[PDB]
Amino acid sequence: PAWEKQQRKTFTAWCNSHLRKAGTQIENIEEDFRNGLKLMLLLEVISGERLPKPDRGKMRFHKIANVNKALDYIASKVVIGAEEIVDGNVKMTLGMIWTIILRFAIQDISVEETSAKEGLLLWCQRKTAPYRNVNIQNFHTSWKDGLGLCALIHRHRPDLIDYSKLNKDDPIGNINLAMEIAEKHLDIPKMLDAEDIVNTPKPDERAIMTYVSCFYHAFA
Repeated sequence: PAWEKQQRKTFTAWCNSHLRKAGTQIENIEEDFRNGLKLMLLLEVISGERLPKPDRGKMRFHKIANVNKALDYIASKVVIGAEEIVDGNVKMTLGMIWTIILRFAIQDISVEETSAKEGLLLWCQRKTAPYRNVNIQNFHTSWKDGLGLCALIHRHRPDLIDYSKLNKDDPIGNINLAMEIAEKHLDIPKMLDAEDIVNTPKPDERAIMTYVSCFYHAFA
């Protein structure tokens, strides 16, 4: 049930990490993409392609037309109705944004003949190989104690963190410490809530994949 809250936080932070490059931000993902304008902008920033010109009209049919420019573009890149987005359907909006994250942050990742989600997982497993207290098997329970994230940072930037000093006792601090370092030194905004991750039996993998993908791109 806490999945919506986790996706809202993380997907909003991810969107904002890109929209800032176009001079704007969103705040409330359940309403701020209704008119399609910032959704089109997001797609342009992350794809590097131009979309058709937006319609700044205020009525429903103007919004449908903008949202279609976005959905039709997405459909051209990936192997839902505009009304769902224009009507502020929360589940469908989060689903649409996951589609975008998966396509533009994750799909093109390729490591050892392994692509997309599976490729990002293999990369994480390769980079955390040296750490005996880490066992990445998935994008949920494997990341709960914060050591995985800390290890990703240490593997590339041992100047930024003393990994030996860490252990499983303080998962909340482990997660926050990684996020603080990433924000301060890797230009990666904080996209998770440490409390939610630790206190949920199975954290939301879409949220975790989103954040972890930012580390992949920072270090590539």
